[PDB]
Order: sequence, then C-alpha cells, then structure tokens
Amino acid sequence: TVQSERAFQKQPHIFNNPKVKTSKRTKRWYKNAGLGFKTPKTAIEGSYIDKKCPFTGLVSIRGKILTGTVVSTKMHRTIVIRRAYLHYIPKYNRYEKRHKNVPVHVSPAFRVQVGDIVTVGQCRPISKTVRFNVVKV
Amino acid sequence: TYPILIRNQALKVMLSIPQVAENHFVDIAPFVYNDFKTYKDEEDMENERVITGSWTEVDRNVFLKTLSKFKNIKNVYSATELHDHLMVLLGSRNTDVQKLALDALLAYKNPTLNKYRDNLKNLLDDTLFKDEITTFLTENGSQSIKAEDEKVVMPYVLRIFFGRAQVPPTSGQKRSRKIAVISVLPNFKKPYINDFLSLASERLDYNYFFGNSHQINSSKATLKTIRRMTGFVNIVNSTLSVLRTNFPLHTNSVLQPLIYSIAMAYYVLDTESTEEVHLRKMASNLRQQGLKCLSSVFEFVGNTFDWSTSMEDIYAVVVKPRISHFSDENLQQPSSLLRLFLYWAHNPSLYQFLYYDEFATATALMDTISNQHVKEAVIGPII
Amino acid sequence: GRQPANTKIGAKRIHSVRTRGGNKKYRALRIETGNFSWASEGISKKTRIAGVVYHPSNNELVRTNTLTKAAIVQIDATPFRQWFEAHYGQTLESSVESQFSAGRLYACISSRPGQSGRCDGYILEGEELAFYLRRLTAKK
Amino acid sequence: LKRLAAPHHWLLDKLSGCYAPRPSAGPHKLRESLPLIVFLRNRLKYALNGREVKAILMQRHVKVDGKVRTDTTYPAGFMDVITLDATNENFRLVYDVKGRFAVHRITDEEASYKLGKVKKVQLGKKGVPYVVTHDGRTIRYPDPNIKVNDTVKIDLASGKITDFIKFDAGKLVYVTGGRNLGRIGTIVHKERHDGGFDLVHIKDSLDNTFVTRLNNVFVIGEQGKPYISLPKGKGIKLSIAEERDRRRAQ
Amino acid sequence: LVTPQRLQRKRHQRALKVRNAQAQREAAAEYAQLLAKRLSER
RNA sequence: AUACAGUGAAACUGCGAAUCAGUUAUCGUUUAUUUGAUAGCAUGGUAUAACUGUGGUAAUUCUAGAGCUAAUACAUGCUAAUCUCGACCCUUUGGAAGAGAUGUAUUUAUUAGAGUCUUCGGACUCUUUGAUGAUUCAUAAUAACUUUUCGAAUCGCAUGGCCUUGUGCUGGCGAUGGUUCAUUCAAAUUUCUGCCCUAUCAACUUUCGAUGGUAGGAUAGUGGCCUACCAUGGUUUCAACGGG
Repeated sequence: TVQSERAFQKQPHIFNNPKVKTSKRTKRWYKNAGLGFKTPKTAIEGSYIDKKCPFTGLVSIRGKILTGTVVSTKMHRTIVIRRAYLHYIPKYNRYEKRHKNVPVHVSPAFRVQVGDIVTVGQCRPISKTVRFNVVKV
Repeated sequence: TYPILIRNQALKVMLSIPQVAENHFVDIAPFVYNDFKTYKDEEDMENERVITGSWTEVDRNVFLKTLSKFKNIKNVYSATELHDHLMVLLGSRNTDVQKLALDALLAYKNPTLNKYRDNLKNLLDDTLFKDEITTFLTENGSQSIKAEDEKVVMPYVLRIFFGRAQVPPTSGQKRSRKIAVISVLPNFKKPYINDFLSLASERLDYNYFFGNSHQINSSKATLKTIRRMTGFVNIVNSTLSVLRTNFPLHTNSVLQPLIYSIAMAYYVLDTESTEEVHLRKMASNLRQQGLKCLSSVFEFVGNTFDWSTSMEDIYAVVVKPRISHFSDENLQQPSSLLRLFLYWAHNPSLYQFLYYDEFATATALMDTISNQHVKEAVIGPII
Repeated sequence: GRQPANTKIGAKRIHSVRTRGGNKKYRALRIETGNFSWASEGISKKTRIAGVVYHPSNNELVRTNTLTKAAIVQIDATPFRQWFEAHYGQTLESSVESQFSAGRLYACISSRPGQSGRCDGYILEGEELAFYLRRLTAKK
Repeated sequence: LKRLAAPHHWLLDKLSGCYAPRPSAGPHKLRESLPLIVFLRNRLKYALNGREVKAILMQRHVKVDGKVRTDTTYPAGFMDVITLDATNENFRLVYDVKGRFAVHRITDEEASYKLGKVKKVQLGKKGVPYVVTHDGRTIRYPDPNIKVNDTVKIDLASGKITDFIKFDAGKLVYVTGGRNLGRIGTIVHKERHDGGFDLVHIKDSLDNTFVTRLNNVFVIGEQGKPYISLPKGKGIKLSIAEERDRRRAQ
Repeated sequence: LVTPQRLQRKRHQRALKVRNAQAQREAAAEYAQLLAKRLSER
C-alpha cells in the first residue's frame, strides 16, 4: 500500500532531487536506533512509512529492553505481548501463575505472527498507553 | 532662526513672506531647520505660490534623498498637501511607504490597485530612493534586498527612469566630455558606489532584460574613470584611496555583470568608449589579474571572446594581446583553464570572423598559443 | 489545552504570546503573504496568498479556508514569474510548466501559524505532484 | 531551601543546629563537592562560625584556584586547589583512604596547574572545536588528538591547557566514587563492555582488582610520574589487621 | 552630561572589543598550526 | 567639592515570596541562578514617583484635581575596519601594485555532515570532517520571511601615560547588562515491582473517547491532551471489575 488516509504519507525532509533522474523518487532513509542490530533488508528496500517505527520513523530506542510472547494482534500497528513471568508471595511460600499485559507498536519490517517471542525496548511515548516499540521479534 | 521657523510654522499665514520661499527650498541649511521648514511647507497649501512647480520639485528631490525616513514622511505629507488629484487612490500606499511598516508587497499592491493612472511614478521613484538609502548592518541589508527585488514589479519605462534618477546627481557628462574628470568630491564619489551597488542589485534581480539607459551607462563609465582618476591622483593619506579601491572593484564587477548578463540587445555601437575606458584600466598593468579569482577583467575579456559581435571593439585596441599576456604568465593560476577555454571560444569566433581585424586578433592569438602554450602540465582535472 | 487560533487569509495581525519557559511563540492570525521555495533548485520568495483548496482531515476547512499545516494551496505565481522570465533569458518539469498560464501554483504548509507564526511553501514536484493531482481528482 | 541530610563525608555533627550548608550552583555536583564554609569552619578550624567565615571571604583573602569567589556556599570540590597568601598554603583537595576529602599542602609550582577529566567534546560554533571537563571549564582549541574519559592539564593561571594525557594500558588511574573510593593503580587489564559496567581494572600488591563503572575513575598519570603529590603516602588501604601486623613486626 | 569619564568608558569598551577579537582570531591560527602539524604527520 | 561629591528618611528601578516507596529514560522537554568560554554618538526624547497645594470622606493602605522633576523605568538611535592570493623586489622571519572574502536571533527548502629512487640521514602522495549502541546528531554554505532579536546612549575608585601642551589621543582595577553553548540547580513526564479485605463481587471497557493508526490543532514538548478520517478494539477467574 501507499495510503490509508486523506493525508499523504512521506518521509519528511529526506526527499529526492526532483529535477535530475533517479529510480527511487524518495531515498528510503536508513537508521538503527542502537542495540547492535544489523539494518534490515525490509528497511533498505522496503515500502511502508510508519512514523512510529524505529527503522524509518524518527523515534529512538534505549533503556528497558524486555521480552514476551505475542497473543494479540487485532489492533492497528500495535500488538499486545504476554510477559508470562512467575511471581512470589510471602504467604504461600510457593510460586504462582502470573502475567501482565504489555502492548507494543508492531512494525511491518517482518510479519506479525500470533504466538512468537519479541525483544522490545523502551521508546519515547508513542501513544496514550503504549510505551515500547518493536525493534526485533 | 529656529524660533523664527517654529513661529512661522505655527502662525500659518502663507503667501505673505513667500518671496524667498522657493529660494530657501533650493538653498541649504541644517536638519533641525529642514524638518521645521518641511513641516511648514506641508502645513501650507502650495496651490498658488511664487512657484508651485518649484515647490513640488523641491518636494520630489527631498522625498528622493530624505535620509530614508523622516523627510520622506514629511515630503509625502507635502505632496499630499499639494494638488494631489489622482492620488487619493494611492494615499494608503504613500502613507505605508513613508511609514516604517512598509511591507513592500503591500506598497506595490496598493499601487497595483492605483495603477492604469500612472500618477504614482514620481512617488514610487522617491520611495525607491528612500528604501535605497539604507546604510550599514543587516537591517539595511534585509531592507535593501527586499527593495531592489520588489521594485521589479514596475513599468519597463519607469525602471529606466529610476536608473536615470540614480544617474542624475553623479552623471558628470559635462565634466567628462572633454578629456576626463578633474574634480574630486568624496561625498559624490560615495554616491557613485551607491549607484554601482543599486545597478548590480537590479542586474542580479533581472539579468535577462536589465534595461539599458545610455546616459546611466556612460555615467557608470564616468564613475570608473573617476576611480582611475583618483588612482592616478593618489591621496596617500588614503581614506580616499581605500574608498576608490572599494568603488573600482565593485564598479568593474558591476560593469562586467551588465554586459555579461544582457549580452544580446545592449552594449550599443558606441562600444569604443567602453573599450577606451578598459584600455585605460589595462594601461596601468594589463597582466594584473594573474590570480585564479580574476574578477571582471578576465570576465570582460572572456565575454568579448564568447560573444562574436564584440570582437570589433576588442580588436580596436590591442586587448587580445593583454589577455594572452595574462594567460602567458609563467606561474599562472587556475584561471589558465578559463584562458584555454577562451582560446577555444576565440578561435572559431575570430578566425571565423571578419578578416580585417578579427582574423588579425585570431592570428595574434594563434601566434601566442604556438610558442606560449608549451607548459601544458595541468595535472589536475582530466576533464 | 488553550484556545484555538484558526488563522485566516489577508490582513496580517499577530498576538504576542509568552509561553512555558521563555520560548516566545508567535500566534499569527490572518496571514496575508507567504515565503515559498522551489524544491528542486532552491530559490525562495515572499508570495501573496490567495486561497486554500485542500484539507487532509476535515472539509470544514475546505469550506472556510483556514490556514494550517499540510493544506495544499494555489497562491500567486507572479514573483516566481518575474524571476522565471527576468534572470533566465528563456522566458518560458512539464506538469509544473502546465501550471504557468493558469495563474496558480501548488505547494504545502509545514510551519504552524499558531506555534511559529510563519508561512512556508515548497513547490511540489514529482510524486508529490502526482498524488496531489490525484487528490484534486479525489475532490473533483 | 534546607538541609541536614548532608553527605556524611563532610565531618558534620548532628548537634550543630538543624540545617547544613546547601551547596550553591557552581562547577561540581553537590554530592562530591564541599563548600568553603564547611572547609574553613569545621575542616581545618581556621574560623569558628559563619559570620567570621564571611569576614575571611570578603576580606579579599581566599583564592579558590586563581580567583577570589566571595561566596560561603561555593562548591569548590574535587581536584581544585585553594590558595591562601597568608598561611603560605595551597590546598589541592582530593579523596583519601576512607572516602572523605583529604587536604594537601602544595607548593606553588605544583599549585599552578590542576587537571581535568573531559566530560564531552564537540564542535562549538564557527568551526571551532569544543572541550568541556568536569568543572564546567568549556575550553576552546584543544590538541586534536582528543579522546573522552581523558585527562587534560589545566594551566590554572591563564585558563588554557599546558599538557595532554591519553589513556591506555599501563598508566595510572584514580577512582572518585563507588565502594572503593579514593584509590589508585591501573595495572590488571583494560576491559570494556557496551552499555557501561566497564572499568580500567586496578592493581594491587596482591593483584586485587576493583571494577566499577567508567564514569567515576579518571587518569592521574603514569608510573613514577603522577601529576599530583599523593595523600598520606600513596594510600591504598591494605588492612587495619595488616597495619597492626606491621606494628607488631616493626 | 558628557564627562571625561563617559568617553573614557566608551573608549574602554572599544578597546575590549578589539582586544577580544585580536586574541580570538589569532588563537584560531595557533590552533591551525597544530592542525597543520598533525596533517603533515598523518 | 558653582554641576555633583558626607550621611541620607521617601519614592522609582532591580531581585525574592495517599505522603506514594524503590525504580529507568528524557536521542521527548525548558533550564531563572552560579560557573567557564563566547559578539571589530562630546551619547537624543518621554512620563511620571517622593514633594507643593485644593478637597471630599463618619470612614480604608479611600482617593480626584493641578504644579512639578530622575534612570540600568519606557521608547528610538552610530562610528571605513580586518583575513586570503600576493607577480616583482631583496633577500625577507619582509613590503608590496591590487584579483578578492565579510555578524547574530526566527522559519522553510536543501547540500555537505563518507614498489621503486639514495648525500643511508632522507625523500619518491596519498586520501575530507567531532560520535554515541544509534541517528534528519554537533557544525558549515545559499535563498528569502522576520508586526525586526542582539551586537552596552550604564556605574564606583583612582585618574597614570605620548608630546607635535592639543585641551588631543590613549590607559588600569571591577559593578551591572547582554547573544549563544556548556555546566550547576531544578521542574514536568516516563520503564520495571508493591500496600487495606473480598467471588453473599464474573464479566469489565467501544455512554456524549472506549482502545489503536493517519493528518491537524493544543504542547515547553513524547503523547486521544483533543479534533475529524481509517480500524473495532482492549481487560479479565492470573482475582481483573466493583465494593469494604
């Protein structure tokens, strides 16, 4: 796709030279916001836009990198992961079944599968409630 | 006298001591006297006077010079106080241009509402001179780059009229008609540099048409001749010499820009006068441009080599020998590539030209290039 | 939040606004002129705003023609015309060239008048031109 | 606007009234810098109370590292010198065995320079390079071989640099913080992670290594040549039991 | 009122501006000397 | 001390007026103050305070009237001048005719910001920039927009020098101000855990925002903090939701 909205989607200020000839018309902007990853081929030769993504959008990653299992993908560009971590209680002195909800903005770099494990880090706050961003599934 | 001027501006009984009114308007005094006298002339009526035409003429000259704000506003009030028929549709433009909120697009738009009447031309030229009188440090720059670019929305006759208006105070054709100029005034010499800056600004704003006015071009030549006159009339206390070096560099770079920008329907058949002035500029030291940033000397020589018409006034003097000498210096700078391109352009535009003088210049150029283009060791750009 | 601004076209009049921590912001209202820029070879000029044709979120602004960010324009073409025929010696892209004798150009606003108080246009050229002519076709 | 939760290396008792001196804004952080009031009143006892501390500051008398700075709560902290013309003294004030601020007594030719770990380096404006060290000495024009976590020798009379010091294996380092505070030595190995928790590791006579985060430590110098005379005879703080054992031996 | 002191202070402001510039743009050159030394080194 | 010179009431100006707990990031914000760097007209006008007076009013720290006069209060406003290439000389460590170059604040568009040869000593050319883990980072150039920002109309102590004794030109110490950057001190948000009892609380949130994505507005900014447009989500027997 190229549009889903009345407005236009475009990488801001990374434009081509609109006089001379190049076979891209927009230099798709490379970035990596850290964490030692190699840049993805979908970002080098991709087609989406995603201003909340950490590979073309202008948001940065650092801080709290955590993991979990994907259970919910039904929203728009944001998936909910399951940090299924066991807790401890001073009453029982045993272990118990616990998990919390963590939503994370999915990126269309690689596909959005229901069930995989992701490695997501703390970003500048993309929305009202979601705080992290997908850097790698 | 300041109390007398204030009392005569308070008690408004005009046409009772109006005997020396136009003589005082054509005479000189201080600025504290000039502000009160322009306030009195705006408080009067000027319909029937000793000479109402002379009063309007002094008002136009005051709104021209004006020191860019105050007498501009006072003379605009005087011009509205005169017979201002067909100007109530431009009184908003006059008040805006005299005011310090002179949005230049707004002034040229309110005049474009007052257009098809042509009764705003003298006021617009005086407003252009007021906006051109801005002086020094980046506010003057932000105003001048606005003014010289925004005055391009005007008539094709009125642009040459404003150029002649700049030409008027420092034309000096009666001074330079006999041999050259002999009187040196630094205050008028600075106005020559102001005319040079305004002409370069107008050329850079509109470098296709450029609007040639012949007396303005000859006055620019007279300013460059006054620069060479001061250089031969060295004033070695040398504030005047520094001013003359500031005038001649910008003057040569401006005179090269007009020819090299228009280059098709300008530079009329009287090119021998400009060739004589360039011969006077080269007779000091023809090879004084051996640097790579050789400004306007190599540009005029290369433009005369490029445009095939100018070879006649080129070969009038021996100037191709001068360009070949500056090219054939031993340790010549990176302008040697422009000199070789000049040889390429002057081979098929002088050796394919009229045989009497242009082929003679081409023969001299080929004789220079046979025994003077030996060290071809340009180890830089392979292009 | 604070009050809306909804700045209009014609008769420049700007509120003086001091905000949180210095940062003097220019709440411009009723913008009259605009600085626009050739996006492929870089020349900018102050240029007189005519109207706003497109709004990318609400056709209430296509009705009332309110100046904001990201609203496609048709503005003046005359100072770009004077430079285009006064320094070239040509006096003339092809679909940009088609917008010459129509008396209107096409561009977009990025600077917020309720925040910065400026007025910026970039002359759209290429796939921007293609998408925005398709947006003109989407309206019409 | 108040205090008494002061950093306990200030030798501050509890029954000295309630409030402690709040360090005003200056070169250093509050947690690792002592003010001139807690210096001149209850660190070397040249004064008695704040009134006469104000007297001996506005007597044009004190000169923290080249200049007067009449301010009681002035945070002249680590690696500075405090010269006084009367009492002949120069105090480079550094860390020590236990963690508090040891005074020195420094002569003039060692008192006419300090040194500084660089905190960051950039290019300031108009093409000019840009160096800032730990005390806010934003200094233009270094030598171009600039690293970060790196020691520059500040001339301290005119505020330029007089000498440059790199950092690698086999040249001294001195810790400012952590549990191992005020300790020297640099000879094990130069390990680096990413994301911190790395140190230039620390020697001992028994090869005892102390590894902290690299923001705390910085170079003094090299073997045989440190640029500061060191407190209490090069204090490495072996042991109280080893001290009593050496007491029983000799 | 124009005093002997006021134009003295104006003169001192002139001297301070010209002295700051005539130290700054020379310290630029003494930095460029070390940069040229390292450029001949590398 | 015939401008002023000591103290100096009054007044203006300047400055200052569920605690949640541990807990990371601010490459998402501003950063007053301190501290360190940092910017080539013998000096003009308001519009007034205290005060002098006229009163009202039971009265208030109530006041109106007119006469006054101050600025570091308000509002305008300025001086060629230096760095490159320097052919030639006369030897230079120069001085030179002149071919030249010229700040800052806001906004947008960019663009850059990636194996021989030997005087065995020496040379013979090799690559442009500051980094973090990471950038549209730091920084430099053009184009104009600026309801046009700043680039000192300020003060105290001495007041020394150059000699062409002008009444010249210079010159010290430091008080305030002021552009930008950094520091320091802060704020305002943000990542991870927790506390009162409950299934005689099992469903809770898209009521008139619920939860996302795209644009716009608000923002000091990341950000439904809101607007429209696209999607119909999200939470939960894990003790959620509600109540004590």
